Formats: sequence, C-alpha cells, structure tokens
Amino acid sequence: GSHSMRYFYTSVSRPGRGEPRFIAVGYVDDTQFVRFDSDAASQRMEPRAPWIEQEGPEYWDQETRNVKAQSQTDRVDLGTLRGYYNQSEDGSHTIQIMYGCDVGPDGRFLRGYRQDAYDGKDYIALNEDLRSWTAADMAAQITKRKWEAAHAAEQQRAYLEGRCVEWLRRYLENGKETLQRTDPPKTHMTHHPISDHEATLRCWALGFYPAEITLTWQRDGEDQTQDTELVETRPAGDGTFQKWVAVVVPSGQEQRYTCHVQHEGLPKPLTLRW
Amino acid sequence: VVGAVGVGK
Amino acid sequence: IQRTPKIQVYSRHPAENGKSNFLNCYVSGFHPSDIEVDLLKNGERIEKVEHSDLSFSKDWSFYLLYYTEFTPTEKDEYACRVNHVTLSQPKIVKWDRDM
Amino acid sequence: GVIQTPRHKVTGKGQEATLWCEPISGHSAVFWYRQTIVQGLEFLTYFRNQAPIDDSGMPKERFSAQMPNQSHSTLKIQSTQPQDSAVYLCASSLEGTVEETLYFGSGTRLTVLEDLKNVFPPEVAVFEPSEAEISHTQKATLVCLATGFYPDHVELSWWVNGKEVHSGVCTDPQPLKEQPALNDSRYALSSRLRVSATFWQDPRNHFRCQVQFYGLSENDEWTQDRAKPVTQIVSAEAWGRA
Amino acid sequence: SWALSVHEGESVTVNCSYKTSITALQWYRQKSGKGPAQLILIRSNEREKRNGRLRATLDTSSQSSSLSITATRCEDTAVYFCAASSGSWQLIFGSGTQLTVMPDIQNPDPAVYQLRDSKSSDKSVCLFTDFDSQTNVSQSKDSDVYITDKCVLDMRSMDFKSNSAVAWSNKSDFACANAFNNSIIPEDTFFPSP
Repeated sequence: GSHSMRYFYTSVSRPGRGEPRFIAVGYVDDTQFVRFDSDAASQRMEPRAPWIEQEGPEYWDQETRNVKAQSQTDRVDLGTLRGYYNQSEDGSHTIQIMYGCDVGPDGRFLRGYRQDAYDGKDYIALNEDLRSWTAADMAAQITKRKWEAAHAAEQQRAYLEGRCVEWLRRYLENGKETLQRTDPPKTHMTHHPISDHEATLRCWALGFYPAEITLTWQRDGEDQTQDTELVETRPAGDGTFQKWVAVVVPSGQEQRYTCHVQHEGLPKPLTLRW
Repeated sequence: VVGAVGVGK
Repeated sequence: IQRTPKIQVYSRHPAENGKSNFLNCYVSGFHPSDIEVDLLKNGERIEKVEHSDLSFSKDWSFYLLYYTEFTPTEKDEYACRVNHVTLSQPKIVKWDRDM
Repeated sequence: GVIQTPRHKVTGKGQEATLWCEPISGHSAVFWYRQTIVQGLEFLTYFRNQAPIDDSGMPKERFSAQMPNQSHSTLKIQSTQPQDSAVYLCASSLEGTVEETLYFGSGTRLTVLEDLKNVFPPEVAVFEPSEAEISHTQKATLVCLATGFYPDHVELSWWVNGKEVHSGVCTDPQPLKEQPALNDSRYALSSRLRVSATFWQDPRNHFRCQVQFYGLSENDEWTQDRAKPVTQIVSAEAWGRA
Repeated sequence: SWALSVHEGESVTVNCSYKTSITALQWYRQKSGKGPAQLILIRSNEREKRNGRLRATLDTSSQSSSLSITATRCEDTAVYFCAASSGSWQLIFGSGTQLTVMPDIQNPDPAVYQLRDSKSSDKSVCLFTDFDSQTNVSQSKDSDVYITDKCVLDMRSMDFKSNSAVAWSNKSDFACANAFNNSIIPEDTFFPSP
C-alpha cells in the first residue's frame, strides 16, 4: 500500500542553562529508525531499527553532520525569530520542523510536505505545489520574503521529489519483514459491573500495526458515539499499538450492543457481539 | 535520509 | 500556547501475575517539551526507567513513552507521576489492569 | 570579491604559515579548499555564521582553521612540511548553503621546501626578432626566456615605454623542467610579444621583459654565499632596430 | 576523459559522472591562475537548463551530466568541474576536464626563424610561428634541447592571431633546421637561410 517517511526536528532554547537543545527523529510510516540528541554522549546519528544497521559508516558520518548543521541553523533562527516577535532573551522558546515525502503502492511519488512551527503554533509551511509558501502571521512574511528571494522552495522540492523517495524505497526493501507487513488487531471484550442497574463494557484492540484503526459501538445497529469513552491510540513499546473503547450498559442488555473494529490488516471489518 | 533545507529563516 | 499533558498507564501485554511484562506511561498532547515523568511502585520511584525519543504530532504537541520491565502481582500497586509547567501540582494516575 | 592574502608564500620547513581570507560582506559561509593537481579540488573545512559544520578534510595534525568574526577567516599550519604545498582557496556563499553560488578567491599558492638552499632567482634574457620574419610576415616577434628558477613562482609581464602591454603577449601556461629527472630540478619559462615591423623599426621604442620571482624574505635566513634568492624582479631590455 | 580540443566557434560538450544521490548539480570552471567560478546550477527535478551560451543536461538515472557551449571563444579555455550536492551541506567536486579552444588561422604561414640575444650574440633561439591549429608540437627531449608548447597571441588591434613555439639548447650540434623535426611540421614550412 501507501508509505511515507517523516522527520521531526525540535530545538528548545535554554536561556542561562546553556545552548539550545536539539532532538531529531525519523520514521517509516510508524516505525522510528534514526535518533539524534544534542545533549547525548555519542553526538551521532544512532540506529533505532534493525534494518538501518546495515548502512555503512559513510551513511552515519554524513547524516550526523547534516543534522548537526540544522541545530546550528536553528540556533540562529531562535535569535532571528526572537527579534521578529520583540521577545526577551530570558524566555525559553521552541522551534519544531516537520517534513517528509509520500509514495504509493508502485513506489512513485505522491506528495511532499514541509512545515515549520514556533512555540506550538504554525509559523510557515510549504504548499502542496512545492512552489509557494504559506505564511501564518505578520512575522511569517519576513521569513517568506527571505525564503522566496533565496529560491528555498526550489531547493526543498528537489529533495522531496528526488533523494527523499529514493531512500524511502531503499528503506522499505531493506525492511520488508517489518515495514510492509500488517499485524491485524487481536480483539477481545470485557465486562465490568458499575452498579446493580448498569455495567461497563470495553472493546479491546491489541498488538496491531499500523496505528490507523476505527473502534465503534452500536446499539442494535445504531452508533453510540455520544455515550462512548474513546481513548487515544497508544504504543505498546514493541512496535505494535493498542486501543480500547468503553460503553455503559443496562445490567441485562449486554448482547444488544456490538463493537466494530476497522483496520487494514483485517480483510473485513470485524464485529464483536456479547 | 535528511533533506531539511536551512536558509536561516 | 501551553497544552496540558494526557496521561495513560498500561501494560505492553495483558497482565498475568507472576509473568514478566512491561509497564508503560504514555504522555501525549503536551507543550512545551520540558516534562518530568516517573514510574511508581507502591508510591516509590523506580530507578531504572527508560523512555522513548522526543517527537510530536500534527498539532505540534509532543508525546513520550516511559517504560520499564516488571512482574505484576495481586498486591503491588503501580502508578505514573507526571509534573508539567501546566500542572500546579503533580498528577498521579494509577494502573488499571483493564484500562 | 573574495580576498586572500598572501598571493604567494615560500617558506622553509618547520615555520608557521598563517593564511588570511576576507569573504564578501554579508555572506554567512566560508569554505577552505586546497588543490595539488590541476584536476579535482580537495575540501578542508566549512563554517556557517562563524560556527564550524564540516572539517572532515582537514589534516588531523598541525592544521587549524579559525573564523574570529563574520568578516575574516584564517588557516594555520603550525609546523610547515613539504607535503603541505598546494594552492589554498577560500570561498563564500550566502545563506550558508552548498546548493547556491560559490564565490572563490584568487587563492594562496604555498610552497614549503625541505632544503631552502635550492632557491634560485631566474635569469631573464630578451631575444630580438629575426630579419627573416620582418621580411616574410612583416611582423616582429620578441622572445623572452626566464632560465633557472626554483620554485615555480613567477609572474612575467611585457612593458613598452613604461606601460604594460597585453596585445601580442602570450606567456607559456606551465613552466618547464630543465632536468626533468631530478625532483629538485630548476625550472624555466617562455613568452612572446609580437608587434608590427614598423613599431620595432623605431629606435625610440623600448621593450622590457619583466619577471617577478617570489622567494625568500627577511625572516627566511641565509647562511651561504650565493647572495640570497629574495623576492625580487629580474628584467632584460631591448631597443628598436631600424 | 582528461582533455578536450575544439576549434573556435564550434560547440563543445563536456561530460562527468557522480556517485551520490543528489538534489542539485553545478558546473564550475577554473581559468589557469584564478579561482573557480560558477557557470550554471541545475536541480535534480530538472532535465535541461540554459544560460546565455551555456546549455546543461542532467540524467538522474545514469548519474551523469553534460555541458554544451555554443560559439566557443578563446576565453572559454579553462578546466571544467562539476559539483554535486547531495543535500544542503554536502558537496563533491569532480575530476575536471581541460578544454583548449584552438584559434582560427585563416592565413597559415609556417616558418622557423632564429633570434639573437640582445645582450650578446652568443645565445640564440628558434621560433616556430604562424602555423595553424592542426599542427601539434612534440617534446624531443634530447638531453639538452628544450621545446615549449604552443601559445596563441592575439594582435587585437590588427585583428591577427598566430600560434608560436620556442626551442633552445646550450651546446653545438643544434640548429633551427633540426630542432623542430618533421614530426610533425607542414611540408611548406618556411626555413630561412641565415
């Protein structure tokens, strides 16, 4: 099916505590494979997936220098942005950068995207045409003017349409065993008495990959999304994910309710009934 | 790989 | 913009007493990134606790996963202690074996 | 553009050589390259906003590169060795990216010599045009030979009546080896100046071949009796013949 | 794969190859004596791009590029490098190729003259001049004879260009009739009688 590779950059300034802290991670559709921390002892790009280990020392050495430069690049960006918003040097601010490229079942290019944020709000983003920038506020025009004059959009588009998909396809082939396989959700249902007049019914989805999944309760075919406790999908730590959904039931109306699980690893949407 | 373009903002 | 963290406490595998398992505290939807998270066994902090690599979601909110190996019992109570700049006091979330 | 000093530097083994580079004001990157063969360059180090980014090409020892401020950059070889001789090039790009236009300096030509007694200034001689040429093609080609210099740090210029000329002047691109077998062979060079036969026939016209030799300096000390191969200029003149 | 020779006005195509997956490729030339200068930049998402007399092509699949110069001049004689930047921080330079633009000689007049030193008549040199671009000069290396390479002068005001080369030795058994041996001089090379 479809696949993607995304990188997440985080630069947090430490006024007085020292120099800005920089962290970088990269993923393959849900699976992290690289790591970098400016405060770590190694000061190197480290492996986080088994299939990236085979890359030679040349790959690690240059990728370390690539990401190290970005930390320096962000360091001056903290000072530059602090000027745009007329902020004081003692405040701690953060710069977050999100970029990646999307491929298809045939491996051909689908979409590229690059987004930058300042203090949890959108700052500037590359539009889907890979030729123009979207500025969020007044200070974002200033970066937009500088980036337009520097032909930054042309430089970024070359990576997304080019080297990004070239290495994305290389990673998938190297990790066919783990990245291209889907684990269907292992489902089960549980019963909790909340009182003598009512009870709690929870529908579980365990050990599935990828993260996209849909859990819904139905009362005789009628969705109960209003009286439903939904929890955010969570990682199990072994590369799989979890999700459970609860509903409050009358003490004798358990079998009237059904749970519907939708996941790409399952050929057909599973229906679970008491 | 890595493709963040750094142009100083 | 500061976002209050969301806290979930659970186990990697379904809990069976006497068998090895992993205890997870998944913090998500919080901003800024500076956060302190501890795992508590009967209210006492666990020494060897590892954590995931810092990352964020689409709305620029961070998420982290703290984990440690443990063997559940019928008597031991586990909970996650999280403190954040958006929290005046630390928040304690007890481990529910079915939640 | 990009300014590099010194243009040339010949020094004995064991001294300290400091290279100076002034990048174009406003540029946020500085690059250092050295070049041993006319073919591909060699990368040394690279800064952005006075902060180093990549120095994988710098030699592990004796080599040190600094950028004290945004407007200047220095490269230091602490113990000069004959294996460090090359042309060192300084380049600057704006916004610090290598996906942009790189503006290079004129470069610094550094030659480090083991035996400093091999340095010899050139011998400049001017040869007068043949009467056969004046009768056959009605032109006059003067020939200049700079014989016997080491190392290959020369700059030849043709002067008539106190003004340098470039029309008809063609200096050879690379020098020759007088004894090509030897490693420390002393070099040679040639150049030509073609003028109209009527101009050569005027006895009021002056022709001078001017060769500039970069060699020793004041610190470079000399304990021999062959004068001193100093940074000098050697010339030879020839007047017009009716 | 080291040097190219092309006459004036004709078009020149230079080729090079790179190994890393790139996002942008650039062409640089370095005139003998000065620093390298940028010619043109072509991005990986592009196939051809042109500036003035410079036309460049990029093949991502074959990892190679070509530069085409239309209406070449003597000023275009230099060494041409191609620089491949895989990211915004990495940049690798190629081996480089020597381009030599031969002048257009409309009126060849091969001749081997002899010149006398202006300080004293003891020393003498031989000058091979006014031959066309086809002729190539050979280094005989007879242990005392020295022969220089060809070098084009431009009498810009008079609109005249000519190739020239120099030979000299410091012994007897040396004459201008044999210094430039018949390998390879034109048959009608003018040999004066001193």
